[PDB]
Amino acid sequence: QQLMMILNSASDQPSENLISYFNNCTVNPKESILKRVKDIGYIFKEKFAKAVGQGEIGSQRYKLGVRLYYRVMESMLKSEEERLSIQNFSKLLNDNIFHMSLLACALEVVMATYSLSFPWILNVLNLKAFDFYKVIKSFIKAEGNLTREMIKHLERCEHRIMESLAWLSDSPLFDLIKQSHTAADMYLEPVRAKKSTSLSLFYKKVYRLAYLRLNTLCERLLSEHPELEHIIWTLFQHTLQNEYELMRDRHLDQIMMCSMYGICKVKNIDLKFKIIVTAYKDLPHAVQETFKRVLIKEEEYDSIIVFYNSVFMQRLKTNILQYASTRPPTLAPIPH
Repeated sequence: QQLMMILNSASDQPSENLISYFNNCTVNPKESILKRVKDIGYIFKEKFAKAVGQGEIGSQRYKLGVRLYYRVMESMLKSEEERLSIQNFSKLLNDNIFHMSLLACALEVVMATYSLSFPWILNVLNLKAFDFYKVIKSFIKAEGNLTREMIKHLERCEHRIMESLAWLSDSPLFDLIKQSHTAADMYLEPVRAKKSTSLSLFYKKVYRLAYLRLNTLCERLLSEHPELEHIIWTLFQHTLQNEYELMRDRHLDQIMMCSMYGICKVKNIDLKFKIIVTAYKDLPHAVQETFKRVLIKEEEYDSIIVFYNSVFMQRLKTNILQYASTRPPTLAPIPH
Protein backbone atom coordinates (compact mmCIF):
# COMPACT_ATOMS: atom_id res chain seq x y z
CA GLN A 1 0.00 0.00 0.00
CA GLN A 2 2.96 2.38 0.29
CA LEU A 3 3.79 2.14 -3.41
CA MET A 4 0.14 2.68 -4.32
CA MET A 5 0.27 6.00 -2.50
CA ILE A 6 3.44 7.17 -4.25
CA LEU A 7 1.74 6.43 -7.59
CA ASN A 8 -1.59 8.21 -7.01
CA SER A 9 0.16 11.40 -5.86
CA ALA A 10 2.62 11.22 -8.78
CA SER A 11 2.54 12.74 -12.28
CA ASP A 12 1.63 11.23 -15.65
CA GLN A 13 4.72 12.63 -17.38
CA PRO A 14 8.39 11.74 -16.90
CA SER A 15 10.28 13.39 -14.05
CA GLU A 16 12.86 16.15 -14.58
CA ASN A 17 15.66 13.83 -13.49
CA LEU A 18 14.35 11.21 -15.92
CA ILE A 19 14.19 13.59 -18.88
CA SER A 20 17.83 14.63 -18.36
CA TYR A 21 18.70 11.01 -19.18
CA PHE A 22 16.62 11.39 -22.35
CA ASN A 23 18.73 14.47 -23.18
CA ASN A 24 22.01 12.73 -22.42
CA CYS A 25 21.15 10.21 -25.14
CA THR A 26 22.70 10.59 -28.58
CA VAL A 27 19.27 9.92 -30.08
CA ASN A 28 16.78 11.63 -27.76
CA PRO A 29 14.16 8.91 -27.07
CA LYS A 30 11.45 11.15 -25.58
CA GLU A 31 9.04 11.49 -28.47
CA SER A 32 9.17 7.82 -29.40
CA ILE A 33 8.69 6.87 -25.77
CA LEU A 34 5.73 9.22 -25.25
CA LYS A 35 4.00 8.28 -28.45
CA ARG A 36 4.48 4.65 -27.42
CA VAL A 37 2.62 5.14 -24.12
CA LYS A 38 -0.19 7.02 -25.88
CA ASP A 39 -0.41 4.49 -28.70
CA ILE A 40 -0.53 1.69 -26.12
CA GLY A 41 -3.19 3.56 -24.16
CA TYR A 42 -5.74 2.85 -26.88
CA ILE A 43 -5.21 -0.86 -27.23
CA PHE A 44 -5.04 -1.36 -23.45
CA LYS A 45 -8.34 0.41 -22.77
CA GLU A 46 -9.99 -1.38 -25.68
CA LYS A 47 -9.09 -4.94 -24.71
CA PHE A 48 -9.59 -3.94 -21.06
CA ALA A 49 -13.21 -3.07 -21.81
CA LYS A 50 -13.52 -6.21 -23.97
CA ALA A 51 -13.26 -8.18 -20.70
CA VAL A 52 -14.63 -5.99 -17.85
CA GLY A 53 -17.51 -4.56 -19.87
CA GLN A 54 -18.81 -1.00 -19.71
CA GLY A 55 -17.67 1.00 -16.68
CA GLU A 56 -13.17 4.43 -17.29
CA ILE A 57 -11.26 2.03 -15.12
CA GLY A 58 -9.20 0.80 -18.05
CA SER A 59 -8.02 4.38 -18.38
CA GLN A 60 -7.23 4.44 -14.66
CA ARG A 61 -5.27 1.21 -14.42
CA TYR A 62 -3.19 2.32 -17.39
CA LYS A 63 -2.35 5.72 -15.99
CA LEU A 64 -1.09 4.17 -12.77
CA GLY A 65 0.87 1.70 -14.89
CA VAL A 66 2.38 4.61 -16.72
CA ARG A 67 3.25 6.18 -13.39
CA LEU A 68 5.14 3.10 -12.20
CA TYR A 69 6.71 2.64 -15.66
CA TYR A 70 8.40 6.04 -15.55
CA ARG A 71 9.37 5.70 -11.90
CA VAL A 72 11.10 2.37 -12.51
CA MET A 73 12.69 3.39 -15.77
CA GLU A 74 14.28 6.23 -13.86
CA SER A 75 15.49 3.87 -11.11
CA MET A 76 16.80 1.47 -13.70
CA LEU A 77 18.55 4.08 -15.77
CA LYS A 78 20.47 5.02 -12.63
CA SER A 79 22.39 1.78 -12.52
CA GLU A 80 22.70 1.51 -16.30
CA GLU A 81 24.29 4.91 -16.81
CA GLU A 82 27.49 3.54 -15.26
CA ARG A 83 27.18 0.16 -16.95
CA LEU A 84 26.53 1.10 -20.57
CA SER A 85 28.43 3.01 -23.17
CA ILE A 86 26.86 6.16 -24.50
CA GLN A 87 25.73 4.35 -27.63
CA ASN A 88 24.33 1.39 -25.68
CA PHE A 89 22.52 3.78 -23.32
CA SER A 90 20.74 5.44 -26.26
CA LYS A 91 20.04 2.15 -27.99
CA LEU A 92 18.33 0.95 -24.81
CA LEU A 93 16.19 4.05 -24.46
CA ASN A 94 14.98 3.73 -28.10
CA ASP A 95 14.45 -0.05 -27.96
CA ASN A 96 10.77 -0.89 -28.41
CA ILE A 97 10.73 -4.33 -26.79
CA PHE A 98 12.48 -2.97 -23.77
CA HIS A 99 9.76 -0.38 -23.39
CA MET A 100 6.97 -2.84 -24.16
CA SER A 101 8.29 -5.11 -21.43
CA LEU A 102 8.88 -2.43 -18.82
CA LEU A 103 5.40 -0.98 -19.31
CA ALA A 104 3.77 -4.38 -19.51
CA CYS A 105 5.41 -5.17 -16.17
CA ALA A 106 4.34 -1.93 -14.50
CA LEU A 107 0.82 -2.64 -15.75
CA GLU A 108 0.80 -6.18 -14.44
CA VAL A 109 1.77 -4.79 -11.02
CA VAL A 110 -1.24 -2.45 -10.94
CA MET A 111 -3.66 -5.02 -12.36
CA ALA A 112 -2.68 -7.74 -9.93
CA THR A 113 -2.86 -5.52 -6.88
CA TYR A 114 -6.36 -4.33 -7.87
CA SER A 115 -7.58 -7.77 -8.92
CA LEU A 116 -7.24 -10.26 -16.56
CA SER A 117 -4.69 -12.55 -14.98
CA PHE A 118 -1.16 -12.94 -16.17
CA PRO A 119 -0.55 -13.80 -19.05
CA TRP A 120 -3.41 -11.47 -19.97
CA ILE A 121 -1.16 -8.44 -20.38
CA LEU A 122 1.06 -10.27 -22.89
CA ASN A 123 -1.87 -11.11 -25.18
CA VAL A 124 -3.08 -7.54 -24.87
CA LEU A 125 0.28 -6.10 -25.93
CA ASN A 126 1.29 -8.94 -28.26
CA LEU A 127 4.52 -9.38 -26.24
CA LYS A 128 6.34 -12.72 -26.25
CA ALA A 129 6.65 -14.33 -22.82
CA PHE A 130 10.39 -14.84 -23.37
CA ASP A 131 10.91 -11.14 -24.13
CA PHE A 132 8.86 -10.14 -21.07
CA TYR A 133 10.74 -12.63 -18.89
CA LYS A 134 13.92 -10.67 -19.43
CA VAL A 135 12.64 -7.60 -17.51
CA ILE A 136 11.29 -9.15 -14.33
CA LYS A 137 14.37 -9.43 -12.03
CA SER A 138 15.74 -5.99 -12.99
CA PHE A 139 12.24 -4.55 -12.44
CA ILE A 140 12.01 -6.04 -8.95
CA LYS A 141 15.52 -4.86 -8.12
CA ALA A 142 14.85 -1.28 -9.24
CA GLU A 143 11.56 -0.80 -7.35
CA GLY A 144 12.39 -1.06 -3.67
CA ASN A 145 8.74 -0.45 -2.69
CA LEU A 146 7.24 -3.59 -4.10
CA THR A 147 5.37 -5.47 -1.41
CA ARG A 148 6.11 -9.08 -0.63
CA GLU A 149 2.88 -10.18 -2.21
CA MET A 150 3.83 -8.31 -5.37
CA ILE A 151 7.37 -9.71 -5.60
CA LYS A 152 5.89 -13.18 -5.15
CA HIS A 153 3.54 -12.37 -8.02
CA LEU A 154 6.18 -11.35 -10.56
CA GLU A 155 8.11 -14.50 -9.60
CA ARG A 156 5.08 -16.73 -10.22
CA CYS A 157 4.91 -15.04 -13.60
CA GLU A 158 8.61 -15.71 -14.16
CA HIS A 159 8.38 -19.35 -13.09
CA ARG A 160 5.37 -19.92 -15.31
CA ILE A 161 7.26 -18.51 -18.27
CA MET A 162 10.20 -20.77 -17.48
CA GLU A 163 7.85 -23.71 -16.98
CA SER A 164 5.50 -23.25 -19.94
CA LEU A 165 5.02 -19.95 -21.68
CA ALA A 166 8.52 -19.46 -23.06
CA TRP A 167 8.16 -22.89 -24.73
CA LEU A 168 5.05 -22.08 -26.77
CA SER A 169 5.35 -22.16 -30.54
CA ASP A 170 6.53 -18.94 -32.25
CA SER A 171 8.40 -18.02 -29.06
CA PRO A 172 11.88 -16.62 -29.74
CA LEU A 173 13.31 -19.20 -27.32
CA PHE A 174 13.43 -21.92 -29.99
CA ASP A 175 15.01 -19.54 -32.50
CA LEU A 176 17.85 -18.94 -30.03
CA ILE A 177 18.27 -22.63 -29.20
CA LYS A 178 18.71 -23.42 -32.91
CA GLN A 179 21.81 -21.22 -33.16
CA SER A 180 23.74 -22.53 -30.15
CA HIS A 181 23.73 -9.40 -16.65
CA THR A 182 20.79 -7.03 -16.44
CA ALA A 183 17.57 -6.66 -18.40
CA ALA A 184 19.29 -3.96 -20.43
CA ASP A 185 22.03 -6.44 -21.36
CA MET A 186 19.43 -8.89 -22.66
CA TYR A 187 17.44 -6.33 -24.63
CA LEU A 188 20.61 -4.93 -26.24
CA GLU A 189 21.58 -8.33 -27.66
CA PRO A 190 21.13 -8.23 -31.44
CA VAL A 191 18.67 -10.59 -33.02
CA ARG A 192 21.51 -11.74 -35.34
CA ALA A 193 24.95 -12.80 -34.12
CA LYS A 194 28.14 -15.07 -30.58
CA LYS A 195 26.51 -16.72 -27.51
CA SER A 196 23.30 -15.27 -26.08
CA THR A 197 23.29 -14.02 -22.50
CA SER A 198 19.49 -14.36 -22.66
CA LEU A 199 19.53 -18.04 -23.53
CA SER A 200 22.27 -18.99 -21.08
CA LEU A 201 20.62 -17.09 -18.24
CA PHE A 202 17.22 -18.59 -19.04
CA TYR A 203 18.46 -22.17 -19.04
CA LYS A 204 20.57 -21.57 -15.93
CA LYS A 205 17.41 -20.57 -14.10
CA VAL A 206 15.19 -23.22 -15.69
CA TYR A 207 17.52 -25.93 -14.38
CA ARG A 208 17.42 -24.54 -10.84
CA LEU A 209 13.62 -24.58 -10.92
CA ALA A 210 13.38 -28.01 -12.54
CA TYR A 211 15.88 -29.50 -10.13
CA LEU A 212 14.27 -27.82 -7.12
CA ARG A 213 10.86 -29.14 -8.16
CA LEU A 214 12.25 -32.56 -9.05
CA ASN A 215 14.06 -32.61 -5.71
CA THR A 216 10.78 -32.07 -3.85
CA LEU A 217 9.16 -35.10 -5.49
CA CYS A 218 12.17 -37.40 -4.89
CA GLU A 219 12.43 -36.90 -1.12
CA ARG A 220 8.74 -37.77 -0.76
CA LEU A 221 8.63 -40.79 -3.08
CA LEU A 222 12.20 -42.16 -3.60
CA SER A 223 14.07 -43.03 -0.40
CA GLU A 224 14.61 -46.84 -0.72
CA HIS A 225 16.90 -45.97 -3.65
CA PRO A 226 17.92 -42.38 -2.77
CA GLU A 227 20.70 -42.68 -5.36
CA LEU A 228 17.92 -42.25 -7.92
CA GLU A 229 17.66 -38.48 -7.32
CA HIS A 230 20.89 -37.67 -9.17
CA ILE A 231 20.13 -40.26 -11.86
CA ILE A 232 16.69 -38.84 -12.64
CA TRP A 233 18.15 -35.34 -12.83
CA THR A 234 20.79 -36.40 -15.35
CA LEU A 235 18.07 -37.73 -17.65
CA PHE A 236 15.88 -34.68 -16.94
CA GLN A 237 18.69 -32.24 -17.71
CA HIS A 238 20.03 -34.22 -20.68
CA THR A 239 16.52 -34.02 -22.14
CA LEU A 240 16.14 -30.27 -21.55
CA GLN A 241 19.42 -29.46 -23.32
CA ASN A 242 19.42 -31.77 -26.38
CA GLU A 243 15.82 -33.00 -26.76
CA TYR A 244 14.47 -29.54 -25.97
CA GLU A 245 12.02 -29.88 -28.87
CA LEU A 246 9.80 -31.99 -26.57
CA MET A 247 9.02 -28.95 -24.40
CA ARG A 248 7.31 -27.23 -27.37
CA ASP A 249 3.79 -26.42 -26.09
CA ARG A 250 4.48 -28.57 -23.00
CA HIS A 251 5.33 -28.05 -19.25
CA LEU A 252 8.63 -28.52 -17.40
CA ASP A 253 6.85 -30.68 -14.85
CA GLN A 254 5.58 -33.05 -17.56
CA ILE A 255 9.17 -33.69 -18.59
CA MET A 256 10.18 -33.85 -14.91
CA MET A 257 7.65 -36.57 -14.12
CA CYS A 258 8.49 -38.82 -17.06
CA SER A 259 12.20 -38.69 -16.20
CA MET A 260 11.25 -39.97 -12.71
CA TYR A 261 9.14 -42.89 -13.89
CA GLY A 262 11.60 -43.85 -16.61
CA ILE A 263 14.72 -44.03 -14.42
CA CYS A 264 13.11 -46.18 -11.72
CA LYS A 265 11.60 -48.33 -14.50
CA VAL A 266 15.00 -49.14 -16.04
CA LYS A 267 16.49 -49.90 -12.60
CA ASN A 268 13.62 -52.45 -12.27
CA ILE A 269 11.80 -50.46 -9.60
CA ASP A 270 8.03 -51.05 -9.51
CA LEU A 271 6.51 -47.65 -8.65
CA LYS A 272 3.70 -46.55 -10.95
CA PHE A 273 2.68 -43.13 -12.24
CA LYS A 274 -0.27 -43.25 -9.84
CA ILE A 275 1.91 -42.43 -6.84
CA ILE A 276 3.71 -39.75 -8.84
CA VAL A 277 0.68 -37.71 -9.96
CA THR A 278 -1.13 -37.85 -6.64
CA ALA A 279 2.05 -36.68 -4.88
CA TYR A 280 2.49 -33.95 -7.56
CA LYS A 281 -0.90 -32.36 -6.87
CA ASP A 282 0.84 -31.40 -3.62
CA LEU A 283 3.34 -29.05 -5.30
CA PRO A 284 2.72 -25.39 -4.44
CA HIS A 285 1.15 -24.50 -7.76
CA ALA A 286 0.20 -27.88 -9.21
CA VAL A 287 -3.00 -28.03 -11.25
CA GLN A 288 -4.10 -31.51 -12.15
CA GLU A 289 -4.42 -30.43 -15.79
CA THR A 290 -0.60 -30.49 -15.85
CA PHE A 291 -0.92 -34.30 -16.04
CA LYS A 292 -4.57 -34.82 -17.05
CA ARG A 293 -4.25 -32.74 -20.24
CA VAL A 294 -0.89 -33.48 -21.91
CA LEU A 295 -0.19 -33.04 -25.64
CA ILE A 296 0.93 -36.12 -27.71
CA LYS A 297 1.27 -35.08 -31.44
CA GLU A 298 -0.37 -32.86 -34.16
CA GLU A 299 -2.67 -31.00 -31.61
CA GLU A 300 -4.10 -34.30 -30.14
CA TYR A 301 -4.29 -34.47 -26.29
CA ASP A 302 -4.29 -37.38 -23.78
CA SER A 303 -3.10 -38.11 -20.24
CA ILE A 304 0.55 -38.20 -19.20
CA ILE A 305 0.73 -41.99 -19.11
CA VAL A 306 0.11 -41.79 -22.87
CA PHE A 307 2.76 -39.11 -23.48
CA TYR A 308 5.40 -41.26 -21.75
CA ASN A 309 4.62 -44.25 -23.97
CA SER A 310 4.07 -42.61 -27.38
CA VAL A 311 6.35 -39.53 -27.44
CA PHE A 312 8.90 -39.77 -24.65
CA MET A 313 10.17 -43.31 -25.31
CA GLN A 314 10.31 -42.80 -29.10
CA ARG A 315 13.19 -40.39 -28.55
CA LEU A 316 14.99 -41.61 -25.44
CA LYS A 317 14.98 -45.38 -25.67
CA THR A 318 18.63 -45.10 -26.68
CA ASN A 319 19.17 -42.58 -23.89
CA ILE A 320 17.31 -44.16 -21.00
CA LEU A 321 18.59 -47.70 -21.56
CA GLN A 322 22.11 -46.27 -21.34
CA TYR A 323 21.54 -45.93 -17.56
CA ALA A 324 21.25 -49.71 -17.02
CA SER A 325 24.41 -50.94 -18.75
CA THR A 326 27.87 -51.35 -17.24
CA ARG A 327 28.96 -47.86 -18.40
CA PRO A 328 25.98 -45.57 -17.69
CA PRO A 329 26.12 -41.90 -18.74
CA THR A 330 28.05 -39.64 -16.40
CA LEU A 331 26.15 -37.64 -13.80
CA ALA A 332 25.12 -34.03 -14.58
CA PRO A 333 26.03 -31.12 -12.28
CA ILE A 334 23.48 -30.06 -9.68
CA PRO A 335 22.58 -26.39 -10.36
CA HIS A 336 24.02 -23.92 -7.81
